[PDB]
Amino acid sequence: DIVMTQSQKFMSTSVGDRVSITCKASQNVGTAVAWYQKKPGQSPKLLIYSASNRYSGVPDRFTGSGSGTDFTLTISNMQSEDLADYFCQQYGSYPLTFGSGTKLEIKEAEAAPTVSIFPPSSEQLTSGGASVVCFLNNFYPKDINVKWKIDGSERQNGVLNSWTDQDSKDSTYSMSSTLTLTKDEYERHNSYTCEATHKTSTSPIVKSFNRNE
Amino acid sequence: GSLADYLTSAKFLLYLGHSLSTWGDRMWHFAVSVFLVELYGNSLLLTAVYGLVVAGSVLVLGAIIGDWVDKNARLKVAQTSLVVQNVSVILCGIILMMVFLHKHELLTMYHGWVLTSCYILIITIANIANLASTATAITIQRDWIVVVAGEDRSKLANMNATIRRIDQLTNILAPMAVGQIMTFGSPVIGCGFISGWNLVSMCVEYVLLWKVYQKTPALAVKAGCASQMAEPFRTFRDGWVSYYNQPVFLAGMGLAFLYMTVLGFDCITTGYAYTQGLSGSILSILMGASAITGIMGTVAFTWLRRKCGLVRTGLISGLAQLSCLILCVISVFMPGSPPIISVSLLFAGVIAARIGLWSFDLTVTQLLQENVIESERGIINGVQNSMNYLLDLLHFIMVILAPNPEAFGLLVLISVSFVAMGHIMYFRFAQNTLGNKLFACGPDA
Amino acid sequence: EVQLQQSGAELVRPGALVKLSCKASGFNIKDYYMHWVKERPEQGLEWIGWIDPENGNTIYDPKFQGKASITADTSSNTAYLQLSSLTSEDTAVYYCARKRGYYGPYFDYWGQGTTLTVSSKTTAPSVYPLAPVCGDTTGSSVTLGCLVKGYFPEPVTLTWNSGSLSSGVHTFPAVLQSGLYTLSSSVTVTSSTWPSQSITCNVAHPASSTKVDKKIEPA
Ligand SMILES: [Co+2]
Repeated sequence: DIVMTQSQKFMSTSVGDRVSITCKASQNVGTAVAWYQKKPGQSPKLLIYSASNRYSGVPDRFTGSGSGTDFTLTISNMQSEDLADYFCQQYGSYPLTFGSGTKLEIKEAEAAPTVSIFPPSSEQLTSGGASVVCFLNNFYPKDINVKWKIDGSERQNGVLNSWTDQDSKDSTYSMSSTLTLTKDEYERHNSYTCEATHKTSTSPIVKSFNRNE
Repeated sequence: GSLADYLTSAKFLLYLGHSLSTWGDRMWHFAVSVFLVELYGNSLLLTAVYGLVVAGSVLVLGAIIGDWVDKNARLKVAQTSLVVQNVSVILCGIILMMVFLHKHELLTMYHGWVLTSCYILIITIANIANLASTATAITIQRDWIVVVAGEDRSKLANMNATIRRIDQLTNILAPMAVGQIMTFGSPVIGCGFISGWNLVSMCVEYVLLWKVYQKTPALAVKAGCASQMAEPFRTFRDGWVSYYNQPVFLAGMGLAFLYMTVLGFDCITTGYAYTQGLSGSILSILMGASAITGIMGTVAFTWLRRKCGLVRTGLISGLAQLSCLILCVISVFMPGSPPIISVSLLFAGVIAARIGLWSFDLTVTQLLQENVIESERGIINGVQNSMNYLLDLLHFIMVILAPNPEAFGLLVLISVSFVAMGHIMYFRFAQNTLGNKLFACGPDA
Repeated sequence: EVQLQQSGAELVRPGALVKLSCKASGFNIKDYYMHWVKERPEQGLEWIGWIDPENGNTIYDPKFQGKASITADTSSNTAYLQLSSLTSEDTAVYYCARKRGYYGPYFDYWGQGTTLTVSSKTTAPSVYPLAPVCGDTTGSSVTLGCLVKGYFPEPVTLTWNSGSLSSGVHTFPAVLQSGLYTLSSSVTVTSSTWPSQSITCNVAHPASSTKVDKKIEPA
């Protein structure tokens, strides 16, 4: 079949700058590429068809170009209403294939995480369940590594990390990493620390909580 | 009540205009054929040269004509093309009048300088008329028909079938009427009738096109030395690359390849029939049978589209035509020319090939109509016409190279082969649209 | 105004039969090709197949061949998608699309989308609030968080300090573990009033009517 690959998955941009999204084909599709834009929680919309023709109603800032294998969609002046997911679809041959999609997010100055580790809950402990949760409050770059050291051991089992979306007001991200263990597992330890590694500083920021305390 | 509404509707006016245009065109073609066969004798070389000229001119100017149709208003393009075609036919009729009046004089005026001048002038006027007719066909049968039909594929198929039936009936009728006019009187009266009919038809079709444009309000909306010749070459290149990049490229390719044939009934096949000792009444009834089978092919296409689908209808039509062509292939190896069995089998194969070919042509033209963006209809249709007449040019060249009856059978085989190729190519297209569900018609169960 | 409406909020047990509808208003399905598209969460867009309501010819993608079945009814002007042999990988969002021809340039109008989730058990949320106050040094920023665990087949809403609503509360997306869901909401807008003024978080689960409010207590 025809495999459509979009290189970038997250494109960081600012308001008022040109944005270029690329789409590559496995074979020669010709000029049969259609670009769709979709906001989160809504049906996909129509922007460009035949890789050059703009649909009736789309603003003029969207321009499609390319042919053969390489295609590109360009926005002349980015606005706050253009932050969505864009994908390319071919119709040269069946079965129809869609692109992976590219999400556009705004740019902001780099910030360091405000880590905070909470001890296991007393109510949960009385219910035979231990959950150690550490929350990183604000940090611009999405990529941030979380290492959980229990009794001086880098445990990489049973840890789930959930990251929020880009805040509209502050343009900052938040993360929460939770490690689940039995009451005996929590008891059989002495040092519990969580270390966040981000691009803000080379030295990871470590927050700890003694088991005895 | 209902009859007045039907006679007032856009479809009937479009049918009337097309019928008048095709009747006039067929009359003029028969007049030119009579002029060629009588004044210069029954020469295949001159007819082949005329076909070569028209085919090459359309091949070169197809992209330009398509782009011009695409980048202009719908009413203006159609009216201009109709006026140009009718004026050209009127002028050709007057020139043929003056040539026919001085028959003996022009046959002895000189060694042939004036005769060749008349020939080249007639050829140029006919070329202009054919270009105008191609422009009219592109702007009407590909643009206006779709807009009038709207979001209804059954209506579009019915209109295409009715157009095909009108073309077949006028092809079988108008030459006979104009020939009877010529034989009861003189060729000069025939040319006068051609000229007067074309003028009156010009006026009537102008009014009818205005009425059709008024009745359909959706036709007013449209969505879009070396320095002098820089832009036509760019248009030609862009149109051809756009046609090559279109996903319906294979279907149009096969339809163009289908024109590479001698197994028709307006070709040297009639000459071969005459050389085999067949009277004119047999030829007339065979032409009538060909028209009947064309109508049968149209109705079969409509039913097959309704019941099975477009691609499967094309496949069935191709299989039928291939069976007819292999019947002809069996015919050519039978005793006869390198005694009636050979010609009988050949003619039966030709007629059944006609019905199959008409079904396939309707399928392909509907596919091109409904799967092309309205901002590139004219250029793609023009490139399709250019390829069709390129194959016709190749056919004329082949006929020139082998004129003798003895090799004619060999020629037949070549035609058959090309037909197969076209269908094979269409088969690939079918795969790209259907995959492994090729031989399954009807709802899934 | 051309519109396409679909059913929604489908919850099904593994290995069952699922039917989705797509009703069209403003046009006739007979003159168009009706396509179905699947979107797995945090994944790409995948193509199921298409149907022609005029005659019933249906063509599918190779992957969704023995699993999906597309039907249509012209009198009611509605397309139908049938899903059989459901598995946990099939929880997704399904869209109904309109196409002009075989190789039509674009999908002009789409449907709202139907959310299909396949799962096993239902349960009620368990709220286990916990705010660290052990070994604290700076009281200028008290980040108190509440974790809700064991939410069964439902989305929960956590309102922290409803008396004084603040924008400093971030609710992380819920994640799936052991067939249930877990979520956590953390508010750091306590500043200096948090150590003394009581802050309570209330978790509400509409599917079980378990609206429980717990106040974060000092450690
Ligand atoms: Co003609």
